[PDB]
Amino acid sequence: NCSRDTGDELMAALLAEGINLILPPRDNIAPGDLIIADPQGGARLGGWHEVFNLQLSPEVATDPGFKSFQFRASSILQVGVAASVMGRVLQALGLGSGSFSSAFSSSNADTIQLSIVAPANKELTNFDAVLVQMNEAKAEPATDRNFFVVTKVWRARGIRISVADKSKKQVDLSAKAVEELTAKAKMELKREDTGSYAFLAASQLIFGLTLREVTYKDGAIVDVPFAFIGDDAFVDLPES
Repeated sequence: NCSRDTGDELMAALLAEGINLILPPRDNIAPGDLIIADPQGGARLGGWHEVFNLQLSPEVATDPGFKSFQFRASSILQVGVAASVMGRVLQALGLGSGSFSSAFSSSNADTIQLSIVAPANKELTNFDAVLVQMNEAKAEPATDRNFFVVTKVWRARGIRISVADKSKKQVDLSAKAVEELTAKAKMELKREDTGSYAFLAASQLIFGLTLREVTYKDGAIVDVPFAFIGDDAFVDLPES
């Protein structure tokens, strides 16, 4: 569980953009998509037809393409936290927390410095007009759930780390660690000439969403301005 009140430079940069980190990373979420969340449970992608008896979604407008965006921030993570974080992010690409714990322990690592490689975003440009269209449909309500519209999709090529021992000396991953990670990984593991390691997909994957909360009140859809789901900076978000 990664608290959003953590004092972490990259975490603060992500939250300044309203980013809800979603799990697993993926390729199939668009601006305007709907998330349905249980305030006392989980969240998932859903459809407006689960909230209203309609057929069509509103017409969404987006940026023509993704726009590059650099965070200029890194996270400094104690190795046990780093294994949990990286394992949660990369489990669907073959690398869970136990693999990272084994790798870091074999490497005499104490802290990991983590940054995001080649981030970009794509925005929903017509949020208010989406709500106008919904309210012009006059659809019947299909109740204690929360509803979020995706207003920005964030993608990245992967994660870069620097490994340090207890004296804050930068060190390589052990050969055992590299072999364990490379055997399981469904992505590229590259040692950079600076001594950092990059964990890279072949193209940019969606890792985060900016959200706006909406609610249904007295016969209208109303905006509740970044919104955040639950109590964990990471949101486990099954596909619809």
